[PDB]
Amino acid sequence: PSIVIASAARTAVGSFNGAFANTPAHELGATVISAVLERAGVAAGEVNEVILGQVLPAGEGQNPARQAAMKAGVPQEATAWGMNQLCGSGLRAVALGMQQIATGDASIIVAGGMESMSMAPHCAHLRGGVKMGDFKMIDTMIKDGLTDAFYGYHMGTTAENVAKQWQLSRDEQDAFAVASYNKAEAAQKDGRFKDEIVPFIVKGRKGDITVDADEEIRHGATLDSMAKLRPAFDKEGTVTAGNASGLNDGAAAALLMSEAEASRRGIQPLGRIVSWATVGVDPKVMGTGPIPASRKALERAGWKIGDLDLVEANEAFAAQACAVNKDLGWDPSIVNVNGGAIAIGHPIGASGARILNTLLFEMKRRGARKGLATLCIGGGMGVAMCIESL
Amino acid sequence: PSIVIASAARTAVGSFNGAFANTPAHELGATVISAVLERAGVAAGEVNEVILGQVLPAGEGQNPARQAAMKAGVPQEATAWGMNQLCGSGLRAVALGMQQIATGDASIIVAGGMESMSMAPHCAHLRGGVKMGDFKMIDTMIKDGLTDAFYGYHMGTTAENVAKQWQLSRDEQDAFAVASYNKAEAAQKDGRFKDEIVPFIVKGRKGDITVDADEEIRHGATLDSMAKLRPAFDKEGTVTAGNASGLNDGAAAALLMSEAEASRRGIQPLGRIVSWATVGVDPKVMGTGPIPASRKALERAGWKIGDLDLVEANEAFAAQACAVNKDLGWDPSIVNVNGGAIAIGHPIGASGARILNTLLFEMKRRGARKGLATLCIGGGMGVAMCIESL
Amino acid sequence: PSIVIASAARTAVGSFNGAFANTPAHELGATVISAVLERAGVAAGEVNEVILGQVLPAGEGQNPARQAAMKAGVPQEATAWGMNQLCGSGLRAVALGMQQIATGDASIIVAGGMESMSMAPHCAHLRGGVKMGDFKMIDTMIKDGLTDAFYGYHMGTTAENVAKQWQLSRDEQDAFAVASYNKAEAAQKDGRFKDEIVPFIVKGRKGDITVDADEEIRHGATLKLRPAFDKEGTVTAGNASGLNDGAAAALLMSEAEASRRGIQPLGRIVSWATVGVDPKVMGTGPIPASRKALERAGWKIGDLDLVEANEAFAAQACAVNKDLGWDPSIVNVNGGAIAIGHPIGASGARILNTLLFEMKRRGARKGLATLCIGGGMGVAMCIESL
Amino acid sequence: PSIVIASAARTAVGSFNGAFANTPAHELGATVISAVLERAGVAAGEVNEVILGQVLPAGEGQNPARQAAMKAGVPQEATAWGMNQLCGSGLRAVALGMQQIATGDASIIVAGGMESMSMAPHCAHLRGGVKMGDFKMIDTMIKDGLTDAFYGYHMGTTAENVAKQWQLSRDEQDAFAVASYNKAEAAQKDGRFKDEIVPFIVKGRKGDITVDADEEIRHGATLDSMAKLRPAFDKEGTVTAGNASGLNDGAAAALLMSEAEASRRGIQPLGRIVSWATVGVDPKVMGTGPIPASRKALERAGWKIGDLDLVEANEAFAAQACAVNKDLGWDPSIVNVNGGAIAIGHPIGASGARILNTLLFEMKRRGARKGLATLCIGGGMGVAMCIESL
Ligand SMILES: CC(C)(COP(=O)(O)OP(=O)(O)OC[C@H]1O[C@@H](n2cnc3c(N)ncnc32)[C@H](O)[C@@H]1OP(=O)(O)O)[C@@H](O)C(=O)NCCC(=O)NCCS
Ligand SMILES: CC(C)(COP(=O)(O)OP(=O)(O)OC[C@H]1O[C@@H](n2cnc3c(N)ncnc32)[C@H](O)[C@@H]1OP(=O)(O)O)[C@@H](O)C(=O)NCCC(=O)NCCS
Ligand SMILES: CC(C)(COP(=O)(O)OP(=O)(O)OC[C@H]1O[C@@H](n2cnc3c(N)ncnc32)[C@H](O)[C@@H]1OP(=O)(O)O)[C@@H](O)C(=O)NCCC(=O)NCCS
Ligand SMILES: CC(C)(COP(=O)(O)OP(=O)(O)OC[C@H]1O[C@@H](n2cnc3c(N)ncnc32)[C@H](O)[C@@H]1OP(=O)(O)O)[C@@H](O)C(=O)NCCC(=O)NCCS
Ligand SMILES: [Rb+]
Ligand SMILES: [Rb+]
Ligand SMILES: [Rb+]
Ligand SMILES: [Rb+]
Repeated sequence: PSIVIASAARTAVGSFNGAFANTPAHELGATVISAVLERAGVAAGEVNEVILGQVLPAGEGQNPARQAAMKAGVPQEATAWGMNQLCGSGLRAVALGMQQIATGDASIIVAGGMESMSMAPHCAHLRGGVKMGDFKMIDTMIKDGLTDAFYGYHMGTTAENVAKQWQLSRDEQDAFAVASYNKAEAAQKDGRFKDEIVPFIVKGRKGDITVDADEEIRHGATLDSMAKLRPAFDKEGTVTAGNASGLNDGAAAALLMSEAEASRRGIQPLGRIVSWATVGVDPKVMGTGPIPASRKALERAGWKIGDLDLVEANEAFAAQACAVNKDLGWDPSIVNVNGGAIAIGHPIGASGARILNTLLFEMKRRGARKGLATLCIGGGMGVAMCIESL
Repeated sequence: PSIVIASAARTAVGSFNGAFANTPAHELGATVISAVLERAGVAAGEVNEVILGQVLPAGEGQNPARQAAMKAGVPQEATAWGMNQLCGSGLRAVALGMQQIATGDASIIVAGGMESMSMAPHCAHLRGGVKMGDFKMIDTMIKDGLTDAFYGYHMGTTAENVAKQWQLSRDEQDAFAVASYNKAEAAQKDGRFKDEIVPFIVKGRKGDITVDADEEIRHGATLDSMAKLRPAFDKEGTVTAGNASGLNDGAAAALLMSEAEASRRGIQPLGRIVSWATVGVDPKVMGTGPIPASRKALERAGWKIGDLDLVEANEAFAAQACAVNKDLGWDPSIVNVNGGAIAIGHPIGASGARILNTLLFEMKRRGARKGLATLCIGGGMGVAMCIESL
Repeated sequence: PSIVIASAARTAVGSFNGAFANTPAHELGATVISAVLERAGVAAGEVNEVILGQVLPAGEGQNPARQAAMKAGVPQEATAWGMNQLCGSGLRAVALGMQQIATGDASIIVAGGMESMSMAPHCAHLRGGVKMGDFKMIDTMIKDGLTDAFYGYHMGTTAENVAKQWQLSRDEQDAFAVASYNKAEAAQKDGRFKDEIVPFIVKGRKGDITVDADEEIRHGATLKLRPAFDKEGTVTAGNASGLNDGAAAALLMSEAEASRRGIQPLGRIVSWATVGVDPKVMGTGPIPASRKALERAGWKIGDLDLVEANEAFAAQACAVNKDLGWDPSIVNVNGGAIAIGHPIGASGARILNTLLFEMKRRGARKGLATLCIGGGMGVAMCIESL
Repeated sequence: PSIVIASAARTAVGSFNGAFANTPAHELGATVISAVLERAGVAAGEVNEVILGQVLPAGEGQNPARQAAMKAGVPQEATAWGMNQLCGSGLRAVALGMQQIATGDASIIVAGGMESMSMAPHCAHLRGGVKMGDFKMIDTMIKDGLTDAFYGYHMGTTAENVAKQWQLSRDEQDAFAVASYNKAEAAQKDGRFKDEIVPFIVKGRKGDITVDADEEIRHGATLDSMAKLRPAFDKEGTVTAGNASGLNDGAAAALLMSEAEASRRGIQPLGRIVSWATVGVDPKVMGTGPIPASRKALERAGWKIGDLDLVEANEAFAAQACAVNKDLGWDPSIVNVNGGAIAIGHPIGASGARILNTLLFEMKRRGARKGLATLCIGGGMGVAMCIESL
């Protein structure tokens, strides 16, 4: 059976300790679940299961995916669960929801991801007791999200490894980053993010605040201020806070059903999932994950790289993003036409579904037929998905 | 395509802060991954993906499922990810791994679960700063594992709700718990756990320690000491520490492949996955999850309840376990013939695959044809899987 | 032997998480120690001992009094130690330094107090291990500084007991606070705090900042705030002292020693006293302590020309004034802790500086300083001009 | 006026996380306060002030000295306060209480020290907020008690500096420690600690426990077992866990009054405080503190070193104790005749009064006329007091 994406929605991507500084992840997820239901004309009582990727759920309670579905109005008869493949979680959950319908075990799936890096707590194992001496309170965002478990350094250090191998200069990475800011600022000014974004109401005591714009997009990002920044990981390196994605909060999801099911409801799907793939790479060069993952997804779809009309390649770092574009060789003018994670933000568990939303709504906006979304994953992995319009 | 379980293995279930008090979950997972590979004659270089359920991964680093695969020797080209459906995670990962082969996106999967509740840390959100006054260090095991997010009380309170609706006396729950201990002690004395258990070597500085026996199994559990215990949740209730499953550590997994693949390798599979199902219920009575989940799994398999030769129903609490048996009405003599989680232990993220091991190895020793494994899930959910012998 | 205060100095009182938000207490203390030494023309090598009161030293390292003396330049030959009598520590340390010279065990003492409530950490006992369940990270500032150990409620609740027993209305307590703000705001405009205050340089990365003015003084305090302790009480954030940082000290020596060095002392310690009261009604401590100090000095209440009574709460300050009956026009003529601030370990020496420098500015002969202490205690000291 | 010690008492010195593992310091102090009142026949209503040294009071509430006095029965009219001169606090509080009566501001003083190093908490400044990254939970016992504030290393490192200056071999320091253990073990067997020790009732839930014996006293400390221990501070040093004092809990105090007051009450004082002194030294060699302090104290008393009949020199480290004995040149057979802090323990805030108790009761037991007690203080200080029997 062919699985189509009947509808999709995402929240604005908030800055670290910014708009969503005190908003739990499942509250963002519930808003996205309700949005994809309204946009498709599907009631909450029809959803069979909710699959939400999430990397940092510590302290949010039992199964935040279940919390997001219940708050969105999904009945207790349905099920919900979370999964963690780091940065590719938001997109892998869509593939997993697609398989639930392919194997005949479900009919309607809400799949996506949600992440609140601001709400990540500090933790320490204290059951055995600290008999004597100091101990460390560990930042779960750094430890469980952004630090390689095999070599011990940050994900920006792996980007330094890619930067050294593909011989990408500091100027080339800054030029890529500046281009990402300008494309995102132009798209936001033209309102090209309005369709995918569902407004989120930050319920406050002093007054409610409606967040409907990605607050990481900077206006007037100059190349001179980008080249004045010091390297953020290697003191004699090339990756800085400017040419790297930041820490962000947000949620995104899609409504999944069979093509025949959408046809029975008179729904015009955003696209048809034709293939997907996930491949592992060396954890040292985790940013190269999209390279074998995209080729495997295109091979499963029977497509050549030139067949793609639009591409969404997540920009974890400027060094890894340039390497993926150079290795695969696709036309850069069709890759991230509205900017990328360097300017929009990188909410780990939701970025996979975030770029899926951006990919789906731009394919609809310009009539693209074949699209591809891909991300790199910490620990040395990549995930890719091919979408075709109906 | 038909998916069979080529092999399975589990660690001994360790007591809270006991043998595995300082052992990370992925170290337990790595031992199980290597075991199912040896027991099936499959090399680590052949594994496509590792899917491990885990509820409490805080503080263990990026994607502990990837850490278990790397330590077990699975190459970097493969992928790995974790997922969280609370107590049903260990069994749901097996269903998810089966779907990876059903949809043709993988050939060999190592699926299961791992959990180290002893290593669960205390956490607190400290980014905004505690300007004044005391604040709470939250136990992630209680918050993220054992507390309902909608009503705020422990899972033992939900067992009180089931006990009240089904009119289950304290004596009936104690009689069930004592029966669970006696069956487990007899099985352990007869060596019926020897095949499924792979020994785990607790690497210590003052000598290594080999753990190969479930250390929660009590020898000579009397009814008088069970009826003298005070209620552990409601001070005028019926659920106690004796008639309820404890806090435990452990890991379990299974190797999945198509029936044609296993036949090509001369493997005699432990069983064939014929169906699976997951259903949601009211979070107040989350212990009733196995009732609609088992009925849906049997309906998808085309089986009647009487067709089952062996049943493994997880004993989260004596009150919920008695209600599932009374409602479904299957012969209690074929349900948990070697005891259950009340005596063996309940490592949440791994219990789903744990009872699958007990089901698979008991089906083989007594020649059972049709089996079923099922668990209840916090938040009001259940999961069930039907297995048929080859 | 007669003990005189050869010189005195204090830092500006900083607001909670304000100017001294990241300044350790001993760094403020070191500046005060060096100040009282320069103002008297006495070298650091002549100081025998440094006695500094401090209530919240957790996390600052071994003996912060030793750290303050060494950083100020006091040589290793001298000794240093801290003491804790809560809000009376700053003044009790001066009496203790007076006894060191009276008993012939020392010649020159630098005594005072220092407190950094902003730098107070959160703590929890974790050696035995938390096997299961949540535990509390305890605010040491509240627990060890502002919470009664016998009845478990905040110090603002104890002020409600005093307010209820003495029948002090909300308007009467607020009127006292407004009068305290007006006297303090007026004194800072007239520059009457400039002599006693020694500037402190907050060493910063993006540039140094010199703090020389009490930043808690409110401009335009008008006569709406909700009660901060009792849901139906009278003590509010306005009629109560806040949380602050600061340090203050004095230089001690015999009167014959000061004459041999050509020093003109700010005053002479003639007597001192400390008495305890019921912890339920703390804040009445200055009443028996001042009477005992005046009795030891051979003075009547009318003999006092100037009085410094610490204003922990508006309710406790009114009770002390009503019971003792001294002229309110000579009590806290430049404001009090309600407007200036309340650095616990340093408040005792803070009002001593204000008392000494105002007696000198208007030629007062006899003065008295007194404070209330948590747990039901009071401390008082009588000062006479030369 | 002449100030005499009318009575004295101390608790047993408990091991780190041992008998007094969960006993607050003021509870140990209250027992000692009540003891010195009963042993002298003085009512609590006559005590003017209570002066208790304490180094680690974090988390115990407002003024633990006030808490100890109130719980002991001292009325609210009296006053109480604590002081901190590190390891010399217990003895300095006695000198401070002596000055209160000498200056005519008090008549009866209870002075001493109390310390619960087991109850010391871990702390961290969290008001400004930890925006990102790990932070350290600081052990207040190590930071505020055992770490030099000017050079940053432990007090055992300062003992290494003293050992190098006086050229003290590992064998000489171990031989000193062995002699300290043998003297303490013999005294405890002979009951020479019975008079000074007041039993403490550890109020427990499963039953009360009476602690009346120093639990650090080791039986049969040999030089062969002492030479197998590794150095505890310097990897190529000489100070080990065996030849150094440990971490302990305990309390001790003495009742102070004028000599004429004791005569009016028919009280026979344990001794008369004739002089005291405190001098500072280089913090690098803080162990030499007792040398100028004892010489200054003897000079103030008009005594020669040979006039002393009994000496109590606190054994912070075996290296520091040997240097003090060599410099002063007094007969080693009269120094710590019942053992020292190496075997008995070192409760920081109470050690000053602890060794004072041992000196007073041994001077009474053998009829010694002139005695001296001295300790070294972190940060480079020493304190000494001369006692004469009546
Ligand atoms: C790169 C990173 C360390 C930066 O966070 P940071 O250390 O707190 O540094 P900041 O974000 O506060 O920015 C630092 C400075 O650069 C400036 N700056 C940042 N981005 C800029 C830009 N795009 N243009 C111009 N100036 C910029 C900021 O204003 C700031 O100025 P300041 O020094 O006066 O404070 C953090 O965002 C990060 O870890 N990113 C990696 C995320 C990741 O690994 N995701 C997974 C990938 S698979
Ligand atoms: C029930 C629970 C609260 C117990 O907490 P606990 O107090 O730490 O349990 P403990 O065994 O450590 O202490 C219980 C007491 O009863 C006794 N006891 C326990 N089991 C006993 C038995 N089977 N027979 C006789 N006595 C027993 C213990 O020895 C102890 O007495 P003690 O103080 O002398 O040691 C905890 O195990 C729990 O939360 N279980 C929930 C599991 C769960 O929610 N699973 C998921 C559901 S979907
Ligand atoms: C003030 C205190 C009571 C806590 O109150 P808080 O609300 O938690 O913190 P603050 O009151 O300082 O915050 C300032 C607020 O007061 C208001 N406020 C206080 N005094 C005011 C005044 N005199 N005029 C106008 N506004 C005033 C400010 O506008 C501000 O409003 P906000 O609540 O919206 O922020 C705190 O200072 C305290 O605990 N003091 C105890 C004193 C003590 O124990 N001393 C020891 C000796 S016994
Ligand atoms: C020295 C110090 C670090 C101890 O290190 P420690 O390892 O934590 O002490 P421990 O008892 O836990 O370990 C000591 C080991 O040696 C053994 N040991 C100790 N003393 C021994 C002795 N006297 N004879 C034989 N064996 C001995 C212990 O049994 C233990 O064996 P283990 O390996 O099973 O633990 C600590 O006691 C210390 O810091 N002391 C200084 C206190 C201080 O500074 N006071 C201030 C004075 S100014
Ligand atoms: Rb950026
Ligand atoms: Rb049990
Ligand atoms: Rb105020
Ligand atoms: Rb020792």
